Amino acid sequence: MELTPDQQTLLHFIMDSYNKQRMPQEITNKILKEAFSAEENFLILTEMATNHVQVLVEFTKKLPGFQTLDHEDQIALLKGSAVEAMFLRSAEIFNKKLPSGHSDLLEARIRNSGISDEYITPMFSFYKSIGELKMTQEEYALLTAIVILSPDRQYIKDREAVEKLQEPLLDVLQKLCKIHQPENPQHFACLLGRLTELRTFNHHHAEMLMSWRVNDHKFTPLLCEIWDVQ
Amino acid sequence: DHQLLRYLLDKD
Ligand SMILES: CO[C@H](c1ccccc1)c1nc2cc(F)c(F)cc2n1[C@H](C(=O)N[C@H]1CC[C@H](O)CC1)C1CCCCC1
Repeated sequence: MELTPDQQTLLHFIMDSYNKQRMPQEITNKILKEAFSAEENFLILTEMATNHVQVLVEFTKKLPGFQTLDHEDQIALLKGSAVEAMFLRSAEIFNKKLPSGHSDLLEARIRNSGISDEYITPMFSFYKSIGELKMTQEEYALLTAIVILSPDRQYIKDREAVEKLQEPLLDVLQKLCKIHQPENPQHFACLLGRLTELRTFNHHHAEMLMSWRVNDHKFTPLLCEIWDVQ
Repeated sequence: DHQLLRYLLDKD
């Protein structure tokens, strides 16, 4: 029902670490400022995604016990979660309140990014579904930590070690859902269900990127490592 | 081989 002093400590620590990210306004101001070509949008995305991976690795190393994990499992958790964490952060940003008509222009600008419309449709449906859950900053932060510390990733040698680190975060999130959303008792389950939908962005991620209407698909060395691109 | 991720994880 109520958070323990240790849980409040864990929550505030995750929040502090999560807030080191670029502010939503910094991202939306760039997109809303002017209409960019498909070529300019591709480079905006690679710069944003490169910054996201850097901030993600810093957030990940601060997660309690992450530094005690086997080094190869550490890489597996990062590569396994990077795309999902990016889309969860994009969903958070998309759902931030902006002046009247700005969210319509933001949506239209994203649809004009330069990628195939078959990749745009599930993106907006996921963003819309995240939006209806009216998640707090603490829920987005804990869910991001839970996504990173998923023991059910490919090439993980010691799944129990990861499971041990994920369990306290799941416990805090469940309590928060019971506190914040007491009228909706399926809220915690609702949030964990979203994580299964997040995983769908994985398989066709490289394809979505190579579909960008640009002459050259140049990615930064960091993006080549974390994503399945050359 | 993923030396950039390995670098960012092992730095500091
Ligand atoms: C995952 O990217 C999709 C995407 C859509 C369409 C095509 C490709 C990817 C996306 N969904 C967005 C929702 C927004 F509310 C938003 F403001 C920007 C959004 N972006 C791109 C972006 O900036 N993602 C950053 C990633 C790192 C984070 O730390 C910050 C967000 C994209 C939008 C179109 C112009 C180029 C950049």
